[PDB]
Amino acid sequence: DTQVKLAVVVKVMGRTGSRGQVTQVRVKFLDDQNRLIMRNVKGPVREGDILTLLESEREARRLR
Amino acid sequence: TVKDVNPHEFVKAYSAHLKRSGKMELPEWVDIVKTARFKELPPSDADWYYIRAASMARKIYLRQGIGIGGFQKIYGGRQRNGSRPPHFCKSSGAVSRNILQELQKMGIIDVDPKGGRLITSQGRRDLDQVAGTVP
Amino acid sequence: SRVCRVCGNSHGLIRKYGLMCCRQCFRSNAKDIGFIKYR
Amino acid sequence: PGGDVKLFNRWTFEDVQVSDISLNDYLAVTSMKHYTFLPHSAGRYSAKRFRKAQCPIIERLTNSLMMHGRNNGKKIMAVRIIKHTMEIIHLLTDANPIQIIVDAIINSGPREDATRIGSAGVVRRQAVDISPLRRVNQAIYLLTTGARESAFRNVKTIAECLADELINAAKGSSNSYAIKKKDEIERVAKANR
Amino acid sequence: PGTVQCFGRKKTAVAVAYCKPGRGLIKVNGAPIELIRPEMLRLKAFEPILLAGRSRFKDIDMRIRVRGGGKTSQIYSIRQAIAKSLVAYYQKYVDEAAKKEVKEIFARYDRTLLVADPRRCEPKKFGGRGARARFQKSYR
Amino acid sequence: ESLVYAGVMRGHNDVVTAIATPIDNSPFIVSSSRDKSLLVWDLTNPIQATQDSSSEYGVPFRRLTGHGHFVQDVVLSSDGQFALSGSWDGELRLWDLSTGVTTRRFVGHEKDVLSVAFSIDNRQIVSASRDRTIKLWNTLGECKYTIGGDLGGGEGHTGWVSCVRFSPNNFAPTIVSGSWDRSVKVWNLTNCKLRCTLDGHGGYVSAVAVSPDGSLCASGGKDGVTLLWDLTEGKRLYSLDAGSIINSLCFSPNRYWLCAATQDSIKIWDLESKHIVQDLRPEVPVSTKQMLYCTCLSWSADGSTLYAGYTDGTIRIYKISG
Amino acid sequence: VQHRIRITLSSKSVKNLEKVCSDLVKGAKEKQLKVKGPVRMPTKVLNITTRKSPCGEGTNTWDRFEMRVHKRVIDLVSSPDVVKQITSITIEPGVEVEVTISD
RNA sequence: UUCCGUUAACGAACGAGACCUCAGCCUGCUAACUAGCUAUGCGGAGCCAUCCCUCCGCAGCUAGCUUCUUAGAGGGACUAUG
Ligand SMILES: [Mg+2]
Ligand SMILES: [Mg+2]
Ligand SMILES: [Zn+2]
Repeated sequence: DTQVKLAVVVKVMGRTGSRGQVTQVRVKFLDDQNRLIMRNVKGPVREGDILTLLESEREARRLR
Repeated sequence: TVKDVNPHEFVKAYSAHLKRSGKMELPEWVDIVKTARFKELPPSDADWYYIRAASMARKIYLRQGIGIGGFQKIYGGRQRNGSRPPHFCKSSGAVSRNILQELQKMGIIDVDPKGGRLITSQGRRDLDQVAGTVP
Repeated sequence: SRVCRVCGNSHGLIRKYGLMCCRQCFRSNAKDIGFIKYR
Repeated sequence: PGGDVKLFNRWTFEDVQVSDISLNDYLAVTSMKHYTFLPHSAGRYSAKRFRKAQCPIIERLTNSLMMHGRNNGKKIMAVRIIKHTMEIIHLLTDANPIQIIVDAIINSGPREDATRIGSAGVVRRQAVDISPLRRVNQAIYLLTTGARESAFRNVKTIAECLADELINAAKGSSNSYAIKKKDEIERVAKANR
Repeated sequence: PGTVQCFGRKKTAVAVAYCKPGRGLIKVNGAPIELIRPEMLRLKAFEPILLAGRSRFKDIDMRIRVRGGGKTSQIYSIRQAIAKSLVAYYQKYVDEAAKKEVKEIFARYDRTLLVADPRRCEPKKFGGRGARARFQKSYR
Repeated sequence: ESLVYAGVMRGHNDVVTAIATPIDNSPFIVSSSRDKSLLVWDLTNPIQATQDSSSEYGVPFRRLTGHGHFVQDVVLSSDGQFALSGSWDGELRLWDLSTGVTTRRFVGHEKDVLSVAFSIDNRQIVSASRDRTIKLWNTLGECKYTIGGDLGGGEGHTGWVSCVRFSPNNFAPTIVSGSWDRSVKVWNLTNCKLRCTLDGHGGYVSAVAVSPDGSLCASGGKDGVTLLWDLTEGKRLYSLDAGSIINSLCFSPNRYWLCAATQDSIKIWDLESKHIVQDLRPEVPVSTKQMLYCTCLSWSADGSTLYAGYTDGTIRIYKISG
Repeated sequence: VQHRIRITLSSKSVKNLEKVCSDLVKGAKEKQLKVKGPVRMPTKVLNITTRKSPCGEGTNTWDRFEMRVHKRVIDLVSSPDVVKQITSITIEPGVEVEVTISD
């Protein structure tokens, strides 16, 4: 099974996608405040938003 | 007085007044006329003349010197032209004139020099009397 | 039965305000008459 | 919680609890600055990014009712609709209808989506996260669209259709349009994870 | 001596509140403020009175003449009329500190009970029926 | 002993440009600002030692709004309530502090006005201006004379006038004017001629002072060098050195002290000993960019308290010890 | 001996009108007359919108032409000869002077 | 092609900008019976009724009237301050 994990956008990196509709941010896990990983988010997002992750493992790559 | 009562319940109260307060004549076309060129059916309520009277003596009581070609604009509205755009249309002058003439033939209003129609002192009196009796 | 005062043409006539000029003669003489292009 | 200003002078804004810490900053019911008598404030939002995170949720929901052209601009009707929806909601759950609305908004927001991005040289659709603000945006979109689609060609009034939609989404029961759409978007997203 | 006459403005509607030292009276165009009649936006006209309290109005009568605009714009103009009129009354007759009080209660709830909207209706430009919209374009 | 600190009051949004205090109606301070208001403060003298020594020296009482631009200088009536204020809109106004309404209005200064001052009989009113002219007004706000013009027209300055004050000697009324042309003049109300030209500073002048007994003529300004002069006949006694710009100057009512606002702190010299004995710093030293100057100062009637109005609409009050 | 004289001024140019309008008021201020003015009436903007093109081809573009007309009124109490003495000074081009007598 | 700056270029001309119109703020100025608000008088109508109180009408040598309306002169914003 999977458990929904909760993360915080700590810095926002850029705008990926063909049409720039996706942002790339670095998130930080609230339970383990040592695991910082890259994710892609759809929709407006600033520094400090809390992102819900259905799975935690998937980690984006630079300029994905 | 009249401005301290909601104008819907007041018109209901007054249109019940003219009913049980004696009488007035009523034309022999009241059941068939539409009250406006743009209307589809005659007024739905059989007691509409009195409503149209009670709503209308409040117009002269809050204003002064209103003719008939102004009441037609008061009670006019939107006319839909089928496939063409809708516009603004005026109501019928016959009912507008006849209700004022009847208010004259009861002494609620009177015709005004300089043109128009004005509320009478006694017509002011009963309107504030009935206003005193609305919840 | 209604022509341009400047050229006697029958189309695009401006009768507003009493001008009675056609839409092209009025443009050629607008500044002289006193019609300014502000906005 | 000394805040005695109440919606329509009926519904207390005290004791509304937002459970999701994720969207707690993007639902405007918890702080005193966001309490209102009425959901019709001629607010100058949309002027800046993230301003509408401050717009009261009840106003956002009301704003999303005035849709499909023959209803554009008709805000007083939508405010009356929300009033009756709320009276019905408390005439069903006997609970603070703000809490029911907020629970429905939280429960009806998708957390994943699948879009066509370009990886290493070839474009194809991958799954992505949803920001909290777009979660709230989509939640209101889904609930309002579901209610409007129920009310069309039906003797049920849009107020009652909306109330049923909101109570069902607050329950989380998979019978409202909002929940089924949420789960279908998230399934299309999972399939391409 | 208390009398101030303060206005409030919206799209085109303007309201003007004249103040006397009376008892509790608030009348818009001669009718009680209880009866401003789009009733869905009725708590909007009452926003200031419940924001301050009827008690803050125990010694003034307000005659508010409103004009122009439409129904919603007049309601918002009246809102601004009560708010700025109260601020001016406490400015000129009561106290400088207890007008700062009421100013802060009024301006923590909404900044446009005291500041009017500079938003106006943008003019229309040829090539479409609207400020921004254009006629639908066809190629073939 | 020395000056001590009690608190700071905040009633003006923009830079405070003048304070005036009464002698007969004591607990009524009035201060002007760049906000077109004109605030009047009431003094029960509270120090709320309940919330970290809660900071307020008093409670604002009344704003005289009505000027169309920055109010530059204000003064009070020497016998009653009235106040007179000058502003950038080219006007002078007479306010009545018992009701908060204006009572008179001195129209006629063709350009901006920078200084106002009353008189003993309160019939002799002076206005200094960016017009590069001085004008004398009666209590009725109508004209009787206007000194100015270029060399041919008369002896008026060529830059803007920046400040004017009276000589408080009763057998010889005069008026001293500091200018942006780097020149101080002394005039007479008898003939509106000049007694003397007190040719001093090398930079523009922004301040002139007359002794409470009318004996010596402190003037400050651009260079940071203050020059004291002789009221009897135009003689430069000695020079003092502040360093930075100078805006406001004042004398203690009875004690022999001269105070100055010099853009990094308030500097009080002594005239008993021509040497500084008191510097006064802003309480809050936050590292924001160049800190609030003090823009204006005034003593009370008894000299028991000095008021300083700064560039942030903050006014900090200074008492004495014993 | 004193009438109610109304002098009405119309123009297309604000400044040329206001120069004459101030001149009349001051010329009647030296005679210690009662001058109730100047009264300003709503500017009348005569507007004509015309197609730029003479031939109806291309983008349909319009130009809006406008004449602003300004209407001042001055009120006086005098005899018509004193006013005719006053309204005889040099008048700028484009200004209408149409003195009458009100009731 | 706005500017800083770099620099076999130096110094200039147009276009952009500036500019003009409208809208947005001004209880500050000038006023206004072809705009009005305020108070007072008389007139009506209500009413603890006699006054007071409320709502309209009407007339003026009421205004230390111009807030609302109109239109002129200006002011205001410069990214000014952090
Ligand atoms: Mg239609
Ligand atoms: Mg239906
Ligand atoms: Zn032609």
